[PDB]
Amino acid sequence: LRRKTRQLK
Amino acid sequence: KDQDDRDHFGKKRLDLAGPLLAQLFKTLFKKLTKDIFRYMQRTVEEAHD
Amino acid sequence: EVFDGNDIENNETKVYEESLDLDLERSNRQVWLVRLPMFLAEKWRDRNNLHGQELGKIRINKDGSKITLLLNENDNDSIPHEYDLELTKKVVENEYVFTEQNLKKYQ
Amino acid sequence: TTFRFCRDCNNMLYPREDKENNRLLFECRTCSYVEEAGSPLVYRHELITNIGETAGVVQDIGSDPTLPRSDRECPKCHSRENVFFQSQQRRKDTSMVLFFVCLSCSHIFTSDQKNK
Amino acid sequence: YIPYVKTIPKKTAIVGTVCHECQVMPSMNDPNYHKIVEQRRNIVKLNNKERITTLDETVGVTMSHTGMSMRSDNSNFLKVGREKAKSNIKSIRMPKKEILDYLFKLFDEYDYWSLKGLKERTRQPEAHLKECLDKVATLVKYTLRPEYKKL
Ligand SMILES: [Zn+2]
Ligand SMILES: [Zn+2]
Repeated sequence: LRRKTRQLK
Repeated sequence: KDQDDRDHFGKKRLDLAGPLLAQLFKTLFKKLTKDIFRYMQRTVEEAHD
Repeated sequence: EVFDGNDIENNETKVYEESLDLDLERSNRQVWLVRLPMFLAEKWRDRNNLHGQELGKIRINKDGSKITLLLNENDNDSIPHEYDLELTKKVVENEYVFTEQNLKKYQ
Repeated sequence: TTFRFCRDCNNMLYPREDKENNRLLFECRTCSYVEEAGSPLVYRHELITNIGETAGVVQDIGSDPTLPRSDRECPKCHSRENVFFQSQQRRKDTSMVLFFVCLSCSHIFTSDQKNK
Repeated sequence: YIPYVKTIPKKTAIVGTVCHECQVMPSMNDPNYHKIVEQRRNIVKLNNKERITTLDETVGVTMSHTGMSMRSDNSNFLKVGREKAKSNIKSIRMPKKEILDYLFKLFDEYDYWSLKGLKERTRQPEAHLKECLDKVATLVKYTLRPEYKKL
């Protein structure tokens, strides 16, 4: 799975 | 050509209150932006308002 | 527009309905590469313009060595009407112009 | 030394010896192109060099305000105005010989009276 | 050799060869000249950036929206807790003879049903469901026991 939270630059 | 003289005042710069505060403010603002994102991430994950 | 590579299976015959070889037919066409000033390049490169109107005329001395550009009276008397086209390189080599557009994807 | 460069790929040429004629040939280490040498000199090392004494001379050297003026006679046009400067070599072994540039013919002469 | 190169075909055509490189320079004797020079001077003269804006209102008024203020925030942005906390509904345990049959039909549809999906379909409290679920199914995801599955 994923971290369900990420930041796009 | 002769090696560049390190003491040449034309190669020196004086940082006044303006530039000194600029780098200080830039560092502090960067920290503020990081804190903002952490609160946003925490609210989404922990399901708060 | 991603596509296979070596294409040993001959998939381009049906995926694309046009020849993939660049058209080497219009290459025998003289072209002048001109760098324009900021004021002139700002109004000639706009895509909200260029409808095919006559922007001016080019005058070449019978003996050569001197070229000049004469714009029309459509500039609103705000910019010079005469320019001197300076040939920075009389002979230009190894420079070419090529076009680029997509291919038909069906059949 | 008159460094020579390749003609097909512009790479640096190198000297090679051919025994079929006992002559000198210049060959490329990458594209296999040959060229007959013009001179038998291939390496030159200069312990004491006078190259660069007049480095920096341009067509508008006289426009420099810092450069001093002099009243010496130019021995090619018989003029009195000129700008002079010392050698541009920074080694601590060069003499204080002056170099004069004439503002009328751009001729460079020297005040040396020992060797000239 | 390599069997894949992953090319990207495109339609191209050579539509001319460059013969002259030119630089257009306005004539210095042109009547409209000395206007471009003024335009060029205006390039460096222009100051697009503007000074920071100073608030001339009373300091006590500008600070009325900062810190612990009587005004309450009326924003709906990122109210994640509000979005899901609003949805809440209870249920009641139904008779065994009916829910028990429902579970067997549900298992027949799929052989591995999750708890969340099971509750959504049954729409009944987990308490009663747990009693029947253990008697019929086993957890490794719950699955029907081999006593009934092997039929
Ligand atoms: Zn070569
Ligand atoms: Zn002279």
